[PDB]
Amino acid sequence: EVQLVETGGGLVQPGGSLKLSCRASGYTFSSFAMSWVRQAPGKGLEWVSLINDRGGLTFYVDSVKGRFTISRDNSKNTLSLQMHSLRDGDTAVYYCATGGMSSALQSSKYYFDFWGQGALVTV
Amino acid sequence: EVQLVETGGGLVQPGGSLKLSCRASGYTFSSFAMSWVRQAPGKGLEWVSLINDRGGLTFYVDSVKGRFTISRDNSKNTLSLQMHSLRDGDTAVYYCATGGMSSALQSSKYYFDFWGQGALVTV
Amino acid sequence: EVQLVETGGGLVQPGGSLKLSCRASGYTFSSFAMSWVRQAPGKGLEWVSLINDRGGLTFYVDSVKGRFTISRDNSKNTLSLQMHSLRDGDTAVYYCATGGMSSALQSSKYYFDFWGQGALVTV
Amino acid sequence: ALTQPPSVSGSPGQSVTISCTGTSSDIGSYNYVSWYQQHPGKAPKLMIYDVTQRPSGVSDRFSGSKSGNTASLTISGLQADDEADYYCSAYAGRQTFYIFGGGTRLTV
Amino acid sequence: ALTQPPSVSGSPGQSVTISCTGTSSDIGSYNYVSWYQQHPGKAPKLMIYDVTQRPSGVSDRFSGSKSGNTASLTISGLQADDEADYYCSAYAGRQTFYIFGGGTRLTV
Amino acid sequence: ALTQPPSVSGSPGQSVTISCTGTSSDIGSYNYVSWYQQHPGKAPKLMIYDVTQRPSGVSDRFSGSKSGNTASLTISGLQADDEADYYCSAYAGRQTFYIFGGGTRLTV
Amino acid sequence: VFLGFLGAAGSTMGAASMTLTVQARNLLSTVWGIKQLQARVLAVERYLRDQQLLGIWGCSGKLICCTNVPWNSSWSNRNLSEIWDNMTWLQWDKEISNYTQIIYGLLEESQNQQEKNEQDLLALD
Amino acid sequence: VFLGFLGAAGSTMGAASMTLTVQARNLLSTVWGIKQLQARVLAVERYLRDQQLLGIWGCSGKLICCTNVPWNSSWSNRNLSEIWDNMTWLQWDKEISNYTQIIYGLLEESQNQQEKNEQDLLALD
Amino acid sequence: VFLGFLGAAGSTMGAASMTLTVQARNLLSTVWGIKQLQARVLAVERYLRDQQLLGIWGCSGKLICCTNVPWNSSWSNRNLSEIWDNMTWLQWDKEISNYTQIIYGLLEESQNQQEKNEQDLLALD
Ligand SMILES: *[C@@H]1O[C@H](CO)[C@@H](O)[C@H](O)[C@H]1NC(C)=O
Ligand SMILES: *[C@@H]1O[C@H](CO)[C@@H](O)[C@H](O)[C@H]1NC(C)=O
Ligand SMILES: *[C@@H]1O[C@H](CO)[C@@H](O)[C@H](O)[C@H]1NC(C)=O
Ligand SMILES: *[C@@H]1O[C@H](CO)[C@@H](O)[C@H](O)[C@H]1NC(C)=O
Ligand SMILES: *[C@@H]1O[C@H](CO)[C@@H](O)[C@H](O)[C@H]1NC(C)=O
Ligand SMILES: *[C@@H]1O[C@H](CO)[C@@H](O)[C@H](O)[C@H]1NC(C)=O
Ligand SMILES: *[C@@H]1O[C@H](CO)[C@@H](O)[C@H](O)[C@H]1NC(C)=O
Ligand SMILES: *[C@@H]1O[C@H](CO)[C@@H](O)[C@H](O)[C@H]1NC(C)=O
Ligand SMILES: *[C@@H]1O[C@H](CO)[C@@H](O)[C@H](O)[C@H]1NC(C)=O
Ligand SMILES: *[C@@H]1O[C@H](CO)[C@@H](O)[C@H](O)[C@H]1NC(C)=O
Ligand SMILES: *[C@@H]1O[C@H](CO)[C@@H](O)[C@H](O)[C@H]1NC(C)=O
Ligand SMILES: *[C@@H]1O[C@H](CO)[C@@H](O)[C@H](O)[C@H]1NC(C)=O
Repeated sequence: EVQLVETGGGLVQPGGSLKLSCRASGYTFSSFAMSWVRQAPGKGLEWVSLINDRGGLTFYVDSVKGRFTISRDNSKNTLSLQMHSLRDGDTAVYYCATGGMSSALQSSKYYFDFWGQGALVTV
Repeated sequence: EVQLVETGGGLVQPGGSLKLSCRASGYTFSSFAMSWVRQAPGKGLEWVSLINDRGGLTFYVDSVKGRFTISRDNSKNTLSLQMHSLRDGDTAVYYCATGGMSSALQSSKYYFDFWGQGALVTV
Repeated sequence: EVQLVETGGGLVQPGGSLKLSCRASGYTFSSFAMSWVRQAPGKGLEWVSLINDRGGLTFYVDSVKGRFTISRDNSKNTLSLQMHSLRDGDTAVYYCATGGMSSALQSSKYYFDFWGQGALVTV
Repeated sequence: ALTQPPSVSGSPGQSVTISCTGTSSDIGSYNYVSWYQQHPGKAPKLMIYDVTQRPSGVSDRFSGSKSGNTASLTISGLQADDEADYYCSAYAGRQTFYIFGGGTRLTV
Repeated sequence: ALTQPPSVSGSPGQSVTISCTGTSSDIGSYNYVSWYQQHPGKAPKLMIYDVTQRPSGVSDRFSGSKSGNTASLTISGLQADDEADYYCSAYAGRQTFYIFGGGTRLTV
Repeated sequence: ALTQPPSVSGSPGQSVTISCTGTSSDIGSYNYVSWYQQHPGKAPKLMIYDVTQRPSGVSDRFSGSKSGNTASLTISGLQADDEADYYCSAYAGRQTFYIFGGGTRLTV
Repeated sequence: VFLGFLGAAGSTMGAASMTLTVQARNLLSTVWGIKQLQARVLAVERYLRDQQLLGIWGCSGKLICCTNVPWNSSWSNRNLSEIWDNMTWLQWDKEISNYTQIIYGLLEESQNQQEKNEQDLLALD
Repeated sequence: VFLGFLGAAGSTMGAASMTLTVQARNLLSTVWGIKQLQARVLAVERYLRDQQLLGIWGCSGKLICCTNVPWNSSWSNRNLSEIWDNMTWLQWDKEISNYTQIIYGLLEESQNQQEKNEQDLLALD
Repeated sequence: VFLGFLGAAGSTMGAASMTLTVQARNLLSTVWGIKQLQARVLAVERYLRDQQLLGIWGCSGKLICCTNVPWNSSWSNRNLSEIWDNMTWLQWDKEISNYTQIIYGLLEESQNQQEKNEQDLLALD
C-alpha cells in the first residue's frame, strides 16, 4: 500500500536551484526516517541525504553537503529536497525512500525499506 | 584620531625570534578586538592572527599556528606579536588593525576598521 | 627484578588473527601503564599501542587502529595484544614495555621504563 | 564504495552467490549490510536487510551472509524473473552513512 | 583565497564594478564581505564592510553588493585620487577566519 | 618520525654527541624526549628520560639535552661495551603518542 | 504548572516521555504551621535525593540521560516496540521494581566512576 | 559574601553581567524559632525553583547560558549597544516583564526538549 | 547507604578518592518536632551551599572536577606520591586549611568567569 510519488523533477542548467517533492501515503509518515538516493544513468546507486522522523536531524554526503537541503513536513506527508548550485555530476534519477535511521526508542532501520518511482534530473 | 604605531620591525635570519609591538591611541583599546595582517612585497593581503578584546581568545592561520603568538596588554594599550622559527615565506609588511571579532554583547565586527602604518620584516 | 616475558609469537598468513601475551613479574602490574612497541627486522623502533594502568583507555597508531586490540588483566598480571587482518607490514619483533602514560595522581611517565624479551611475528 | 562483481550467470534451478567486498570500517565494523534488486526501468527493492533478514513478502529463495569484511547474497532456485541489477548497501558510521557497491547483472 | 580581476580601468566620471569570486563556504555562507583600498606606500583603508555598508567619512560614490558566491564593488564618479589597489576580505568560518583576494589595479 | 644520524664513531675515552631532529609539534612542544640503547640481539633499555634525567643504575657518563626542536645524547668516556643502536622517543600529543627516530650505530 | 500533570500516565512510554517537564515542574512547591512546614521540607529532600542520584550518575541537569550500562535480558526480554509503543510507565515500573537497585548500582559504580577517572586521566595527557 | 551585593544594580547590563557570582552567592543562607525556620525553608525552595528552571533549560550549572531560541523584535527592537552599554538590568526587567513567560515557554518547550531528543537519537547511530 | 561511610578516612588520598559516592550519599537525609526539623533544614542548606560552590566553579554535577587554576608551591611543595600515595585527606585538609580560601577565590573568579565569557564569545563567531 505504501505509495511514494516524487514530483518537481525536470531539466535545469549549471548553477540551477531545483526543488523535488516526494508525497507519501499508506503508512504513518511521521513515524519513519526518510532518505534521498540517486542513480546516475550509467552508474549504480548513491546515497544522497537522510532526514530523521521528526525532521530535526539531517545528514548529507560530502559532495553535496553545502548545496543540498533535505526537509520534511509531517502534516502534509511531504518530503522535499532543495538543491542549489547544481553541478554536472548531479545528473541522476533521484529516489525518495523510507528508512535509513530510527530514534533511540525504535529498532534499528539501517536500510531503505520502501522506495519511490524516481525523478530524472538533467543538469 | 585613532593612531596605531608599530615598532620592533627590522631584519632577522631563518629561525629568528622577532617581536613586534603595536601601540594604540585615540580610542578605548580594551573595547576592540585586534588582528595582525601581512602583505608580502609582491603579493596581496593575508590575515595572520586575531586576538579578542580581553586577550583570552587567539586565532591563527594554519601556516603560522604553531610559530606565532599574538598577545595584548590593555593597561598599556599595546598589542604584540612574537614569531618564532621564522621562515622565508614570512617576509612581509605586518600591519596591526582594530577589528576581526567582537563579544556576544556587541554588534558584529567581522572586518578591520582601523589600520597601522606597517612594519617591514625580512627573513 | 622486573621480568617481562612474551609468548604467543610465531608465524601466520595474511589475514591472520594472532594473539600475543606478555606476563609480568617483580612489580605491581596494576600500578603501571603498558605499551606494545615493534621493530621490523631491518628498521628501527615503532610504537604500536598503549593501555593505561586500569585497562580502560587504549591508544593505537593509525596504521593499526582498526586491527589491533590491546588489553590487560591485572589479577593475572597479563598484558595481551590481539591483531586481526595482519598485513605484510606487520612483520616485526613485538615488545611489551612498562610505561607510556600515568594517571593524574602520579608523576608523568612519558617513556618506556622496562622492556620485554621480544616476540617475532612473520606475516 | 564497495567492490562487487560486475556480472554473474546461472542456469534455472541452480544457485548463485553474488559477493561483495568492503573495508573493515564498514562491513567489518557493523552488522548492517542490505541487498537490493532493481529491474530495468523500475526502482530498487529491499531483498535483504541486516545481513541475514528478509522483508515480508520476499521469497525464502534469497538469503544473505557475512564473512569478515565480505558479504554475500545466495539466490537459490533461479527463475527468469530474477534478471535484475543487484546492489549492496553498507552502513559506514556517522561521518558517512551508506555506501553502495556497483551493480551485478544477473542473467538466466 | 578569493579570485579577483587583476586590473580594471575607467575614464573619469564613469562607473566601474570590481568583481570578486569565492567558494560557497565563505561568500555564499556569511554576509560579511568587506572591501579595502590601499594606495601605494600606505596601509589599507576599509571602504566597505558587511557587503553594503560604508564606514563614516567614506564618500557615497563607493557601494557594494553580493550575488550568490560573488561580491562586487561599484565605484561611481571615478576621480584621479581613486588610483589604488582594491582588496576583498571574506569571513570563512571558525577553522579559518579571513580570506583575502588579489589586488585590483585601478587606473584613471 | 624523527631524523637521527645513521652512524657515529668515537675513540675510547672520547665523548660523542648523538643528535636528533624533530618537528616543532613534538620535541619543541613537550619536554619529554627519551633515549634508548639496544644491543644487537637484545631489547632496548631506557638510558635517559625527560631529556636530562637518568634511570637508576645508569652510569653518569650518559647525559641528554634539548635545543629548540633538537635533542642530543652526550656519551662521555666511551667504552667497548657502548657499541649499540641508539634510538630517540618523543611524545607528540594525543592524536599520536610516541615517535621514534632511526638507529645510530656507535662503533669504538 | 499543574495543568497536564500525570496526563500521560496512561499513555505509552514513548508518548509519555515527551511530557517529562510537566511532572518535573510539579515536584517542587498552631501545630498546622509546623506540620505543613515539615511537608515542605520533606519535598525538598526528596527532590534533592533524586537530583543527587542524577549527579552521582552522569545525568546532572538532564531529563533524558543516556548511559554506558548494557541492558540485561534478565531484567527484561521485551522488545523496544513492546516497551515504548505498547506499554505504559506504570506497568514498566511494576515489572522493573524488582531489578531497580541492581541497575542503580551498576549506574553508580562501574560506569560513572570509571568514566570520571578516565576523564581525570585523559585530561593530563 | 555580602560585600559587593547588588553593587552593579545601577551599572550597565554588560558591566553588571561580570558580577553574577556576587548575587548568586547571596541567595542561599517561641514562634520566632518557627517563622525564621519557615523563611529559611522558603529561601531553599526559591533557589531550587530557579535551579529547576535552569535544568529544564539546557543551563544547569551555568551563570551565563546560550540557547537556540531566536530573539523576537516584538519582545524588544533595541540594539545591543542600547541594551548592554546604555541600559541597566532593572530597566530591562521592567520592559521584558511583559514577555518573560513567552520566552520561558520557548526556552522550555521547543529548544531543550527537541535538542534532548535529538541527542537521544544521535547517540544510537 | 551508611555502610562504608568514612571507611577510607585513614586511607591514602588516592585510595580514598574512589569512595566519594559513599560520603556524597550520606550528606542528605513538642519542641523536638521543631529542632529536628531545623536540623533537617540545616543539612539541606549545607548541601546546597556546597553544590552552589560547584556550580560557580565549572564543577556542577561532578565528584572529580579538573580546573584551569595552576597549583602554587606556596600552598604545597609536596610531590604527587607524597600526597596521593603516602598521605590521607585529613592531613591534607589540616595543612591546606590555611590556603583554602585563596584557592577558592582563584577557582571562582579568574578561571570560571573568564572561561564562561570566552564560551559566550566563541558561540557567536
Ligand atoms: C488511550 O488509548 C487510546 C487507544 O485505546 C489512545 O487513542 C489514546 O490516545 C490514549 N490516551 C492517552 C491519554 O494517551
Ligand atoms: C544478567 O543478570 C544475571 C542474573 O540475573 C547475571 O548472572 C548475568 O551475568 C547478567 N548479565 C550481564 C550481561 O550483565
Ligand atoms: C517482539 O516482537 C514480536 C513481533 O512478532 C512479538 O510477537 C513478541 O511478543 C515480542 N517479544 C517480546 C519478548 O516482547
Ligand atoms: C520480583 O519479585 C516479586 C516477588 O518477590 C515479583 O512479584 C515480581 O514480579 C518479580 N519480578 C518479575 C520481573 O517478575
Ligand atoms: C554610574 O554612572 C557613571 C556615569 O554617569 C559611571 O561612571 C559610573 O561608573 C556608574 N556607576 C556604577 C556603579 O556603575
Ligand atoms: C514574534 O511575536 C509575534 C507576536 O508578538 C508573533 O506573531 C511572531 O510570530 C513572533 N516572531 C517569531 C519570529 O517568533
Ligand atoms: C540603534 O542605534 C542607533 C545608532 O544611531 C540609535 O540611534 C537607535 O536609537 C538604536 N535603535 C534602537 C531600536 O535601539
Ligand atoms: C506590557 O503590558 C503592560 C500593561 O499591561 C505595560 O505596562 C508594559 O509596558 C507592556 N510592555 C511593553 C514592552 O511596553
Ligand atoms: C592502613 O594501613 C595499612 C598499612 O599500614 C594498609 O595496609 C591498610 O590498607 C590501611 N587501611 C585502610 C582502610 O586503608
Ligand atoms: C603563590 O603565592 C605567593 C604568595 O604566597 C604569590 O606571591 C605568588 O605570586 C603565587 N604564585 C603564583 C604562580 O600564583
Ligand atoms: C619528593 O620525593 C622524594 C623522593 O626521594 C622525597 O624524598 C621527597 O621528600 C619528596 N619531596 C616533597 C617536597 O614532598
Ligand atoms: C597556616 O597558619 C596556621 C597558623 O595561623 C598554621 O597552624 C598552619 O600550619 C599554617 N599553614 C601551613 C601550611 O603551615
